[PDB]
Amino acid sequence: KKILLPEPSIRSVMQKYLEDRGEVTFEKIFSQKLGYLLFRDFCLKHLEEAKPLVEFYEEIKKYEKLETEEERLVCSREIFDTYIMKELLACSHPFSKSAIEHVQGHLVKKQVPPDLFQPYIEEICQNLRGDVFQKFIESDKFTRFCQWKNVELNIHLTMNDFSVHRIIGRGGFGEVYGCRKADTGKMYAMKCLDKKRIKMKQGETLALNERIMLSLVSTGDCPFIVCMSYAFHTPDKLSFILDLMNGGDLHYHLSQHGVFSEADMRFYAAEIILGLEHMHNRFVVYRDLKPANILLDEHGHVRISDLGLACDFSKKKPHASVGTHGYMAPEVLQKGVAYDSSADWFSLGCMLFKLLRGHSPFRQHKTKDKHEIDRMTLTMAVELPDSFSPELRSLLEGLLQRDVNRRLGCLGRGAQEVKESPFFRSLDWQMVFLQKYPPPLIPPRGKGIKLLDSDQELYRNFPLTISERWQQEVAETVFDTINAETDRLEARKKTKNKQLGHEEDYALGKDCIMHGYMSKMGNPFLTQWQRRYFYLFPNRLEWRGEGEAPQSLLTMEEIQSVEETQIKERKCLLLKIRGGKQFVLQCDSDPELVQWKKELRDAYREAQQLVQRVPKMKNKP
Amino acid sequence: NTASIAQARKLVEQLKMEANIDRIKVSKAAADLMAYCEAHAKEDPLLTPVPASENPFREK
Amino acid sequence: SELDQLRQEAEQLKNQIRDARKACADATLSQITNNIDPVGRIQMRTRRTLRGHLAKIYAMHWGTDSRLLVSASQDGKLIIWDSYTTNKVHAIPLRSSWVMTCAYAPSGNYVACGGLDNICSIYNLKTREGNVRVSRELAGHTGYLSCCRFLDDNQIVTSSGDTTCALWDIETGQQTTTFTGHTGDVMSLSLAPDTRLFVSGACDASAKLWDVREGMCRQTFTGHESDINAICFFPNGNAFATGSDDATCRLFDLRADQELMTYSHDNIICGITSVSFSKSGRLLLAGYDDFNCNVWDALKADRAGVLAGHDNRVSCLGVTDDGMAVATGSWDSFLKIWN
Ligand SMILES: CC1=C(C(=O)Nc2ccc3[nH]ncc3c2)[C@H](c2ccc(F)c(C(=O)NCc3ccccn3)c2)NC(=O)N1
Repeated sequence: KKILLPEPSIRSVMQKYLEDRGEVTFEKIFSQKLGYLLFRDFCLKHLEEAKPLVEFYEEIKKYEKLETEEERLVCSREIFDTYIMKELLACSHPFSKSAIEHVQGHLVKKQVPPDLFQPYIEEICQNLRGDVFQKFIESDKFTRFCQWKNVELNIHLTMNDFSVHRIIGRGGFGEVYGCRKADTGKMYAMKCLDKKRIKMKQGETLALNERIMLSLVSTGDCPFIVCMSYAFHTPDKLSFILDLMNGGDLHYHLSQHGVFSEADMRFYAAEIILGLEHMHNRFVVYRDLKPANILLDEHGHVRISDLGLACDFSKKKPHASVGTHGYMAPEVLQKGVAYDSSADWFSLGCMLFKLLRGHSPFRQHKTKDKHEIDRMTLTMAVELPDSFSPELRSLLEGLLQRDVNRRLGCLGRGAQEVKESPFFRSLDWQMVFLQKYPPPLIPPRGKGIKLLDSDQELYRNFPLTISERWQQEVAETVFDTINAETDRLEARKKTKNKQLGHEEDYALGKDCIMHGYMSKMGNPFLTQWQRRYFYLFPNRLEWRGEGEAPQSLLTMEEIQSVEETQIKERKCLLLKIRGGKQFVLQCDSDPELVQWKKELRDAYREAQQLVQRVPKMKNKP
Repeated sequence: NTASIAQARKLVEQLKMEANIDRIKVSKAAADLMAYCEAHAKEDPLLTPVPASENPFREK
Repeated sequence: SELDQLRQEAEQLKNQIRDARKACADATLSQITNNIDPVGRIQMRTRRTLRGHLAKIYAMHWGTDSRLLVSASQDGKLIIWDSYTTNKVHAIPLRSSWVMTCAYAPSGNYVACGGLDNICSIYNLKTREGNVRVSRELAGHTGYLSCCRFLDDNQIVTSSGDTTCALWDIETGQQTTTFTGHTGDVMSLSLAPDTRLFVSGACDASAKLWDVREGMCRQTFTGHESDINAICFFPNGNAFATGSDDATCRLFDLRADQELMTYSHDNIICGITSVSFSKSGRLLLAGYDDFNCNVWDALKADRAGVLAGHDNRVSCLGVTDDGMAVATGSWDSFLKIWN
């Protein structure tokens, strides 16, 4: 009912699984939250040669985050005096002249921007990259990494892994519920779409799309988009695990509050712009921007949600009329006519107008006719109420330009154009990013269709986990405690072994290729599963129970093939043998499955190759 | 290798060594083998089964 | 052409050799032994089964005490056994899983083994600290070690799939002498009792007699139609036998320089993996890929016995220096002791 790390033996397999994938590089490990965590714990405490580096890395990373110039003056002094000056005074400062001079010069012009020490960062990485990384790998902190990756790479989520709570949104294909992921305790939304409801309304592409789109925007922890951490499914349902937003959406609040003053609108627009920015930097157009796709959190800060109708424009620019009538640009509404980013900037205007006035600019006199709103979006320019301040007035006419070349944001520098509108003169965008502005509104406490294999083939690749989201979830919840517990559990197994005499490690001082737990059938007539510790050598696969040494084996010669097979609806390895015999293996996790398949195959091929060149060893007719 | 002049000389010198040995008659060699066998047939436990008493692998 | 001349000259010499041998073939061993008595039922039985190897056994050797033996296996261990008790005196996990030969040093202090690692590894049995360590890794072969026999505790001879054999000085690890001449993987060797000569049998279907101290081949015996997998000196150092994939053993005499006898039968169709003589030379013992060890009458050429208690190939055998016993080792993981 909570995460359990595999034993340290898991290293034999994971290190090889990772190596085959090229993942064992400082680059690929350092840039993972758990990897960084582990590498630093190693440097600081288990290697007094790299402590100063990482300590120096961390002081700079803290510096980057300092909000004010007053503060960056003070911290740069310290960092310079402690990790540069002193290190120079002891001829022990492995960095460029360029690095030192870049910082030095800047300090005396008291010139302290947030990127001040970036030059060192790249070089601190240079110095950790080599022998330090290499030792880290040899250490038990990298073993710990392997333990944590194996869990990562073996995530298979089911509804059962969440504690589902109350419904918080609904539309065409399903519902959103708030939930707790049992594992870690972390609160999320779960969006469940019904595959039946889907098939009916022929929006299989649209649910697929929302996943692919989420997968594009969910990295980098954007506090203005409702991002994804996982997706899985059941035979009935698509499930996205998303950021939980308890505050409901703007459209509801619009109608509760009445219209919003410009200043209130400004808060919303800012945060939204940042989210648009994030998506646009990832070549995604949201397309459906409007109050109801902006959710609020418990405090009033907002985020863009539901990327169903969003679209990649990394390669093919879209052309189709997709959005909500009232908010769609001309290039949108015009078919065959293509469009990128632009349409969101226009919807932004439309939506912004709508928060000021209660209706889309292009919805006149309570009109409920779509072809009318199409018409006067394409046809008529924007009559803007006497009351609109000139700056607002500038912004809205800037955003709602019909010509894309004349529209604010679309003129080459993206969101920055919009951030620079005089309507936002008063904002420090770092403070917006930091969510430091006080929100305007604080949410007050609240048929017989069939499913063929050809349906469920379309969802074959819906499941994923966003690695970074999972590591962060883990990082901030159970990582420390679990490392302590697991450290502690390891120290006891090593206590039992100096006393009960299981000291020598069978797998060393020989040519063992790999070892680890698998389970076989040991009862031929009964077919239950026995967990044993296996050791693969180039000419044989040995295993042992606990306590005693290995007393059975297969030879790479005996093995004719290794293939996947389904047993108790679990993917297992099937080994065909010499006699027309058979041997079945279950591995404890996907990566172990993958690696035992590869290595067994590799080892039996090579061994047969080799034995055949050897007259004493081979078969004679 | 078979096209090597040094290897071919080495082969010839070797066959010269092998050709120029003193050989005895097969009758003589064979008699000497026969005599050996008869001279040590006594010392050979696999030749007459021998009593459990003297043999470490029976009854012990 | 110099090369063509040397080639014909080699032929002439092969012919000169053939004729010198035929001038010696005045009678046969079989004629000469024609009136000695047969040997009767050689009725041998398993006294011990040595159970412990977890996979095929490839080779074994008796210590000179006629008591301990070493065995080498597909499981990547040497087991040193006390055949009197079946107690494993030592079980030695090897560094390479691909072992295929092994040898007990006369002194009893050392064993050796090796295989597809191309190395002859010398383990020391009696360390002063009471532990079994590799004392030497004799490296230099460019092919698998197929056989190895110590001369004493500081010199050892090896044969290889690199087609050579070699003599080593243990203390230094040097390959002091190289025995070249074979053109196929060398599979087996056998020291003479005096240890001043040894013979080797190879995949070239030929056996060669070598002088240890001078590093040359003295004689080359042919006549097998296929690989020689095994070879053994007759106990007086003047003949040896071979066992081949052609399904025959053969006795060759040094001083007559030629084959004296074939040991075969229309029924026995499988290759021989191993040969040994009884103490008196009277009996030739041969392991066969049909799971048996035939006992032959060396002087008469008659099948005299059979050892039949292995479920796979008999891959190695050996007789004790005291002559009390025969060990067979098999692809079925067991050694058996017989008499
Ligand atoms: C944002 C939004 C809805 C919603 O509540 N989504 C949502 C997403 C993540 C969340 N975290 N916390 C609340 C929360 C809420 C809500 C909604 C909720 C669940 C749904 F299944 C649907 C829905 O089915 N929309 C049709 C659709 C879906 C996917 C692709 C294309 N078309 C809509 N309706 C809506 O117009 N917009």
